[PDB]
Amino acid sequence: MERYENLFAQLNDRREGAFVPFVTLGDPGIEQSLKIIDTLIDAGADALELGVPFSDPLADGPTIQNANLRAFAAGVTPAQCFEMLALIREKHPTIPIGLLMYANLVFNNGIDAFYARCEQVGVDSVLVADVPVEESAPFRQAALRHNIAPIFICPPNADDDLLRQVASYGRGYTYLLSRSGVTGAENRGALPLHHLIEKLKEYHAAPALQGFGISSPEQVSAAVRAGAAGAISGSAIVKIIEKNLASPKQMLAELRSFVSAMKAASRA
Amino acid sequence: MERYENLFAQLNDRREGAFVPFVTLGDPGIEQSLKIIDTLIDAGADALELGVPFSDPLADGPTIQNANLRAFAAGVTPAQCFEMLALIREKHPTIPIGLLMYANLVFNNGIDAFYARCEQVGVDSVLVADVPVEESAPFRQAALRHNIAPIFICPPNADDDLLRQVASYGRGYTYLLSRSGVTGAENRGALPLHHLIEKLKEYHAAPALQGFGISSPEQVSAAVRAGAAGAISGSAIVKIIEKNLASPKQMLAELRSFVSAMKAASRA
Amino acid sequence: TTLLNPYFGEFGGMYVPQILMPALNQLEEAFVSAQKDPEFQAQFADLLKNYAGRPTALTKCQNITAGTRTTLYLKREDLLHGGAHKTNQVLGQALLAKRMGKSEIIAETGAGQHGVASALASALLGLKCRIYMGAKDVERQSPNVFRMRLMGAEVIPVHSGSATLKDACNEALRDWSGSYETAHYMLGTAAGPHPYPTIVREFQRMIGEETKAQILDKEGRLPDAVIACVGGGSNAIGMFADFINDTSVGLIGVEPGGHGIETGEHGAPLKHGRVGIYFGMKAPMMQTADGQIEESYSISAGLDFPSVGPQHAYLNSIGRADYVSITDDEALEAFKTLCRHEGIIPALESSHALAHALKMMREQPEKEQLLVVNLSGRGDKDIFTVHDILKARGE
Amino acid sequence: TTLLNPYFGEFGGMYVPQILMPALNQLEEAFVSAQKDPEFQAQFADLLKNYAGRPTALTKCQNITAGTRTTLYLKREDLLHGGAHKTNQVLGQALLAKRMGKSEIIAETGAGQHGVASALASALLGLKCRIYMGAKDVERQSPNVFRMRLMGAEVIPVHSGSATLKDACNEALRDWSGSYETAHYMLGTAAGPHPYPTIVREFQRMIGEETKAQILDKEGRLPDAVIACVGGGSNAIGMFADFINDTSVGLIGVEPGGHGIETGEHGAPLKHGRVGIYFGMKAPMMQTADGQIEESYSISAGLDFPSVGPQHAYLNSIGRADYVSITDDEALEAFKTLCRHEGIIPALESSHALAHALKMMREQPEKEQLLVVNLSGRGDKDIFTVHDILKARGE
Ligand SMILES: O=P(O)(O)OCCNS(=O)(=O)c1ccc(OC(F)(F)F)cc1
Ligand SMILES: O=P(O)(O)OCCNS(=O)(=O)c1ccc(OC(F)(F)F)cc1
Ligand SMILES: C=C(/N=C/c1c(COP(=O)(O)O)cnc(C)c1O)C(=O)O
Ligand SMILES: C=C(/N=C/c1c(COP(=O)(O)O)cnc(C)c1O)C(=O)O
Ligand code: NA
Ligand code: NA
Repeated sequence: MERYENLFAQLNDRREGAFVPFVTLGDPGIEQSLKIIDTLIDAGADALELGVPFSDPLADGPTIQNANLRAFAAGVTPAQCFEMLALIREKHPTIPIGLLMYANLVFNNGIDAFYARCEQVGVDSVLVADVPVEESAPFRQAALRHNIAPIFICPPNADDDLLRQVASYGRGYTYLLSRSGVTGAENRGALPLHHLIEKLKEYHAAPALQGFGISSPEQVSAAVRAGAAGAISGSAIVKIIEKNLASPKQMLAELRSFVSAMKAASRA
Repeated sequence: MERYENLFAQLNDRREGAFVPFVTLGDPGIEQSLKIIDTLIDAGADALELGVPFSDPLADGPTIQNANLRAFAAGVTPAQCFEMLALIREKHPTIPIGLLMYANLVFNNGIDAFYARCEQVGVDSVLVADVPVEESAPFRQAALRHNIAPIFICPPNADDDLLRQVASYGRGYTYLLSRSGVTGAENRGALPLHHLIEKLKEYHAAPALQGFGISSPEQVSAAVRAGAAGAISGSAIVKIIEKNLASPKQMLAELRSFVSAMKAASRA
Repeated sequence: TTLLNPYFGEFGGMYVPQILMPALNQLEEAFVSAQKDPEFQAQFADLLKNYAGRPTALTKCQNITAGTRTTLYLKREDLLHGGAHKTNQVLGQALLAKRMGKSEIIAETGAGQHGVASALASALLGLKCRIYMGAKDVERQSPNVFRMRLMGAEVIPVHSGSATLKDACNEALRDWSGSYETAHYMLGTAAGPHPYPTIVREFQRMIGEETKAQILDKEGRLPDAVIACVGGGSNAIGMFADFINDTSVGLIGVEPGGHGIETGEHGAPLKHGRVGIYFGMKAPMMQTADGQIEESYSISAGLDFPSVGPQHAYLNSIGRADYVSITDDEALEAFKTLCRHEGIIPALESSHALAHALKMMREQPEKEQLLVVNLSGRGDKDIFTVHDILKARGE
Repeated sequence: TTLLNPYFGEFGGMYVPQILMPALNQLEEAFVSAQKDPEFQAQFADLLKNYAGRPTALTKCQNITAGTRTTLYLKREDLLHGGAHKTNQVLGQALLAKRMGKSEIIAETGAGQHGVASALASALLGLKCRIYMGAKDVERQSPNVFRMRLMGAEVIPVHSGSATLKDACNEALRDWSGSYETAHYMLGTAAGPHPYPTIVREFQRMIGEETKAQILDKEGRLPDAVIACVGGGSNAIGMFADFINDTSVGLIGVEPGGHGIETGEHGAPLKHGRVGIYFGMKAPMMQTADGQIEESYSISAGLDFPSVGPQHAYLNSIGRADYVSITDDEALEAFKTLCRHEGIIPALESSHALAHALKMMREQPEKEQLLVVNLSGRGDKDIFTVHDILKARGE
């Protein structure tokens, strides 16, 4: 399918950036997670980044660590996540869905089989957080064989060779890392570095989404102004879940408010 | 003076061994100690061995260690011990009085001065427990200069050279050690070894008193039968003091009973 | 692109977030340069000799082999400054950190011996040191916490996951992914992403080089086997490396069997896990059916790790080295035996290697065999743990 | 009658109960014989090298002398098996015990390093070991109690007197006076009756011999001074002996000043006591006006002793060696400084020697001086004590 390509063309026509929330699948339980995701979409999410709970998430700070732990406490498994993804796609035929994976979950019972399952449930992209381009060959091959976009990372410390590889190997979107470190809303990244955005464009890379430390509408606007195609926010969203565990109604209301405000900021 | 010589001649004439109790001066206090000593004499002690409290009595087991500690708790000093000795001699003009000393108390403010003080108060002998014959020269010289008998030890492991030195250097009595180890009533020594008694006699040594672990009339009899001139008992006497601290009257009664029984056993 | 091979057969690689690849490439280049720099080699040699106390003794056991045909030597890494082999490669990595213009050190530690080594090297060489240690290990290896703190290191307890070595490793790597501009990650075992398995081996290989020279001097021939415990794999690869091309010499690695392999409470992934990707490497690991990383277990904090260095996985795969396991109780018996019969208090980690050598001797007492055990550390850190167990046991 | 001189000037002798003189004479004869026996010397050398790890390093301090004209080396007895210099002479005395047909060992210990040494040597050489230790020291040096017990030694707490080293010495001697037929008294310091001060020096003298060779190798000249803490005197005489005839080399012994000499709570009898007779020797001791032995005090159990070895008293009297004191607080600062600036955790005993060297440097920072401190042991035994103090201090 061409879900990211279609989205970016539509946003381009509307002179809008994408706003893309991240949540952990099954946090704080399967049923509440599905409701959270529906709320995110209804509130204006242009795409989704969805985490499969993993025991040792080494690119994640405490907020998303704790999201993984909540999902595990609810007994969430990768198999249950794939059931959820199928249900989400059934409801929402065009929204791009990207997974945030750790390598072992992809490698576990065969890389090819993993990407085949992604295709079956209608996932559009997979970002394997601990597989750099240097190690990516079997992952990107399996991805492309199964009509999945493999997502690669452009860090602030990117050199020309990396820029060219990311442009060549990646599909769907390019991840433009705000900063070094791990996920977290307290650690605010820099403005998208224009040098990287304009090099990615030169090399015909997939459109750039800025991620890490994006927690405010101001930052989404700033990403758009800097030439990024959109922005991802995870920890900021997850904090609203964490804060409202005993108040599922308030949780959804506050998620709606936040997502709507972040989306509003993407409009130029 | 010739107090030991006179005693041994008298005992010889009566076909008796000597019974010689040891106590720590000032245990459990000065006044009670003086009463204890009077009781020992009245009950038939032929001579006395009297300890000056010392901080670190390395030839003594727990019983006499604790006697030293009691005297210190009563504030007993060597100066007070010399006052006591003067009072004892004033009451009892002929009984031989021997001190059990540790070297530092003799050496402390001059060896000569120590023996001079002994003479002044009418002490007859000094046994320095941690000075072997090899180190004895200044001690025995000062002793003889002040009419004090220096006492030397014949251990069970005595060789011929030691026997000859002990016979030559010693006066008053020869100490015939029952056994190795330290003072204590629980550790019963052997019978006086006849080989040592008969070698001491051959070399014209001062008469032998057997000491260490003598706690019963049977052992006193056995020492006499073996050819020793008498026997010393310390821990057995001190235990009676220890047992009766809250009952000073019973203490004296039990001391009298024990000393009388030990003395009775010396009669052949 | 790398200067050296990141793989040992199928095992190894550089499975880190993209952010960290420049740091790993920089470290590899610095290592390659340093290895051919006579000044670096002289500085490293000087520290090993005059500060750490190399060479370490090779001690012939006088009592524990009585009535058998086993001759057993112990390579005395317990006598190295700090009390374990960990000190060797820390000195080399600290020099690399300075070669690279880094002012801070991050380290993980389980037994606290790598932590003590990192702290002492940082104190000597003027670096600011922070150490991650699982909260369970802070308790059971408490003497080393005290030592690290007295030497001015920051010790950060890790309460996440199993609160043991893997959790410390996780936090160290998370930290480095944000702090690499100024901090060197002084990884303490022969695992993790390239170039660490290579660097750690090369900075530990004096163990086996000295052993070879010593055993030749004393016996006029090579050992029948060299035996070493295996957590991440540093002391074992350090002992093994110089013998790899001596095909007659057995290489035996001893993983922790914990309460028994059958209980699932162990740290023996090389032989009882399956290949996965975690902690920057493709290596055997203990994992659930779904590919979650399992928590390990050992009485010994230094071996309480659910993976293993890729070079060990490779040496096993080709049959050059053999890997076995030893349970907590077997390790405890070896600990007691060495204390009471040789007057050496070994680390509980090292006790696993000794326990296997004792089994090799006891099972076949008329087999002529010349064995070396790598006595990777001293057991001062373990004495309170072992006491509490032998007491509750009624001894 | 003796084969060797029991005195050093006026100091020394054999002030024991007569019962013990044959045992001392037997020991002297065995020592004299052993010293001229190539087989004994070879056995002793082999144990020192291959079991204990000699020679020990001589480490140049890289940081603590910055901005001064002091060059400071540390003789690393902290790296010896067991963690202190005490191991050297225990191995020699244990061999003597076997030369003499003795099956049991008695030892006293304060810091527990001599106790650990006696236990490890007994385990190796097949002797049954009992150790007397003051009850106060059982608490403040607890890691060593655990170590001694794990190695199969019996540890007997002594509650009498000060419940410290002198009290342990008393009980050991009392025991020996009954058990000498089967037990060797392995006295752990250069004190007590002849021949112990002599034997202990001769079995520790490799410290200074190695130091001389090492400093010549590294500096091409002898030290301006060698500096060692002094309890009973073994580590200091071991460092000093080979330099006694090198008249240019200062010999500086450091007694514990405790809370301050003026408080009377110290362990500095050489300089602040007067001659007496105790523990089998004529030597300076802390004593009351009436000649009772005073209780000593030091933060360090190994220096908490109210007398000193007779050879030190003699070397002082003739002006060959100089003796000074260092307070608890000075020792604590030196401990912290070495931990944080050289990455070495020293024994609190050794910290007294280091503190004096630091004063020599700090007081006269432009004085050119080449100094060696005998780093007599490692501080693992002390880490809990030092922690508790620095915590109560508000650090
Ligand atoms: O808003 P924040 O700071 O929580 O960031 C949320 C990011 N969530 S995500 O799935 O895009 C994401 C993307 C990349 C990650 O690691 C990698 F860069 F190494 F690949 C981890 C998470
Ligand atoms: O009856 P016991 O067992 O208490 O023995 C009491 C002995 N008291 S004493 O003063 O003769 C005495 C005699 C000699 C001593 O030591 C020495 F032999 F080394 F010199 C100690 C005490
Ligand atoms: C986990 C640690 N140490 C492990 C260790 C090990 C196991 O680690 P290697 O497999 O890397 O040698 C072996 N021996 C000793 C004395 C050890 O301390 C640590 O000190 O951090
Ligand atoms: C009292 C003991 N040790 C003393 C000691 C001393 C003081 O003892 P000498 O004066 O005998 O060296 C110095 N350094 C260390 C490391 C020590 O352990 C003992 O271990 O029994
Ligand atoms: Na392992
Ligand atoms: Na002293």
